[PDB]
Amino acid sequence: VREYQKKRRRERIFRAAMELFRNRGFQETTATEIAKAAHVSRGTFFNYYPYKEAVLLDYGSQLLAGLREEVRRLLAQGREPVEVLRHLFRVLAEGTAREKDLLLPMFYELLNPDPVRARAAFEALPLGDLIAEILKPLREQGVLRQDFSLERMGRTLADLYFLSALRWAAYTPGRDLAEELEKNLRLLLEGMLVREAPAP
Amino acid sequence: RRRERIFRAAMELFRNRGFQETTATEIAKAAHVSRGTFFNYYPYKEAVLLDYGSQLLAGLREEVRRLLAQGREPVEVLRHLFRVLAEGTAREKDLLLPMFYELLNPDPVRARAAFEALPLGDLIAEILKPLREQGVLRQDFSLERMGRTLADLYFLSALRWAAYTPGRDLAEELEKNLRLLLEGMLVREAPAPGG
Ligand SMILES: CCCCCCCCCCCC(=O)SCCNC(=O)CCNC(=O)[C@H](O)C(C)(C)COP(=O)(O)OP(=O)(O)OC[C@H]1O[C@@H](n2cnc3c(N)ncnc32)[C@H](O)[C@@H]1OP(=O)(O)O
Ligand SMILES: CCCCCCCCCCCC(=O)O
Repeated sequence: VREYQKKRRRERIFRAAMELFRNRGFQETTATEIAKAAHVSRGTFFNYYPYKEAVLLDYGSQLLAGLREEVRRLLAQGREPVEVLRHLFRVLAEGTAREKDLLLPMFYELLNPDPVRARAAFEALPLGDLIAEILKPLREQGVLRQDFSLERMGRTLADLYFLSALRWAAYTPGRDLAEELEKNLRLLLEGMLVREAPAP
Repeated sequence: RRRERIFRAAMELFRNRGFQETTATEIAKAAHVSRGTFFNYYPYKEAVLLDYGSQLLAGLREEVRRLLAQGREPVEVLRHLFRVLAEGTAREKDLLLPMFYELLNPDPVRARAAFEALPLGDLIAEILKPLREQGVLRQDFSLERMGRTLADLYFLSALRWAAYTPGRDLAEELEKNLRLLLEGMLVREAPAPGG
């Protein structure tokens, strides 16, 4: 019973924090307000979430898990891997824009000077590995290079998504993020060098 | 000579005591100027790093334009540029890290100033020009845009390397960025390629 009670307590604290972050802002909301809203002590809030960003990482992990189900579902349905890739970035751009105010402070956590926290953020948001799953079928199809691992190429594309999304959210939210992510995808997938146009 | 005296004094304190630990007050004293005078030249400490970075880039720019002039192949010049960047980043990691972080300073005004002081993307675009003229680069993206994307990959790689994982071979990491962005992840196995 204690296990269930702890999971329930963590979820209530999580819900309480997300609502406050949404309604009043992430930076403006304190651990004491979250604790009060979830009916726990300030000390208990920290036992579950050592720092406020850990709450956002939990949300990000949830978002990524949904994207993982979606990607696996599409591949299983027989969608072309490249189209699944384009779709993923399209939805990533759309979702990032919808949740901009919550995701921005989350993105900075991946740049935390403290390496333990940067690593924690990285492990909670493994987009690189999800991309690698889409590249896999391409490698088996013989159209993907094999001098670099799937994980390394996936990591690279995810790193680009990260920098584009962060700069978009922090400095140029008026620009078209979907267009920017499509640019990253095309450039890394096809390269800057021209390719063969098939016969009509 | 005050701008140069301040820069020199600041770099020496950073060298001997550390960038984070050094204060404007100490730099001013070491350069024999008031704190007020120091700020006219450098509004904030990281601006000294931008000046340093801008100078390193100017050096690379000379070397690059020079090699192209003497007929070196564009791709080879690009390969050279990144070998140089990897080596330099490794040698000056402690001072370059806070500079890299200033590039993502939440304050848009500061982020912009940093970007404009360190235009690596524009230099890469200069190197791509001969390739554009040969007609072998896609035209749905400008040279500046593609060059800036390759510079972004250098930034991401260098920041990770310097802040979290210096055990990686940074030179190979940058060659990987170059290979992937130039050639793409998709194979190039046309039995009859162009050229
Ligand atoms: C909806 C919102 C979405 C939101 C989606 C958000 C996406 C964000 C994406 C990331 C954005 C950024 O990180 S921006 C960059 C700045 N931030 C960061 O880097 C985050 C913090 N970074 C780190 O903690 C580190 O750099 C890591 C964890 C990323 C990687 O470090 P690491 O694993 O020690 O080192 P790495 O170079 O990866 O691996 C070294 C060798 O170990 C090998 N190796 C592989 N597996 C293992 C293993 N099980 N056990 C031992 N070794 C292994 C690797 O193949 C490699 O071999 P070999 O081939 O080398 O010989
Ligand atoms: C020898 C070290 C030279 C360091 C040059 C740093 C250039 C950083 C460019 C960052 C571009 C960007 O992604 O905004």
